This record gives sequence, C-alpha cells and structure tokens, in this order.
Amino acid sequence: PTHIAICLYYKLGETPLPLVIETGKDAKALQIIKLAELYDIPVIEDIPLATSLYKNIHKGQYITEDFFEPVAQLIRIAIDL
Amino acid sequence: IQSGSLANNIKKSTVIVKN
Repeated sequence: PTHIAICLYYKLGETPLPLVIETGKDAKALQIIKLAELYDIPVIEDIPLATSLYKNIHKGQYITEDFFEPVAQLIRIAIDL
Repeated sequence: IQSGSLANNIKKSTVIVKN
C-alpha cells in the first residue's frame, strides 16, 4: 500500500520476541503516524522493513526469524533516543 | 472511524515503523 505503519511492542520478560500489536495501511497508517507523534512514541522510516512486516506479520503475531535482527536494531535505535 | 483501542495500542508501543 502507499502508506504502512507497524506498531511493535517488546517488554523484557513478557514478550519473548517483539510483538506486532497494531498495523495500518493508507488512512489508518497515517492516523497511527500522527497519533504516535502526539503521544511521543518513536516513529522510524524504514521502507523495506515496514513493507515486509506488513506483508508477513499480522496484527497480534510475534515477528518471525527473518525479522529478529532488523527489528532488534530498530528497537535499539528507538531506545537509544 | 478509528477503533476504541487504537490510541491505547499506540501509547503502549515500543516503536512504530513506517514506509
């Protein structure tokens, strides 16, 4: 889709792997991105990773092996802020 | 019209990735 937003959740001890808790395309994606800023949640532009997550990991699912390293990196960039 | 859970899910998120 033209717009994609993937919301990832990780909490040490609770989520063994990062969890996709919310997703959106097009209007809903734009709403997620705007509300994220409003609520001070880090938003990273990563076209390939967002696109592949959207295609492969549905809302409510843990990420799979192919995504472990790139998403771990994403989280550390976000957490480093 | 957004679902009632959208805002809570965003606020809970560790990071959001976009295209």
